[PDB]
Amino acid sequence: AYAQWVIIIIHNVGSKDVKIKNLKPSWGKLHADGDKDTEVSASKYEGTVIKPDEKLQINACGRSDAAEGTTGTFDLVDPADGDKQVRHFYWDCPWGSKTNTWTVSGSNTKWMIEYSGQNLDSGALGTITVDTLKK
Repeated sequence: AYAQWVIIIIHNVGSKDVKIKNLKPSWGKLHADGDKDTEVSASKYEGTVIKPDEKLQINACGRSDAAEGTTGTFDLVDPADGDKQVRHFYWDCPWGSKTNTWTVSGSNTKWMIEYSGQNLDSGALGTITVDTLKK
């Protein structure tokens, strides 16, 4: 259902380019900003280079009237280091469960990734701002 939703805002707060790769929704769909009725494909964002002080916004929700939510993964990669993984992200805003998941993993010490705005308890995962900085 549309009630299972997340908005991911990736803001490059550093001075070096970051890139999005392997954007893979596994449940639900991606949609246009402020418009859940307009499906957008992952290819719209796949490989986008986020330059210093730019943002990239991804909107994901459960399919219309479906007893299923939104789940997926993506990577942030370093385009200046042969697309070396920066961090791996996993999101889940499931239908008929009070627990959402937002997991960030990885081991690239040249980067600092901060996130906030998530809601793990009941209803939507919310609007998550992910700030990226290459140290």
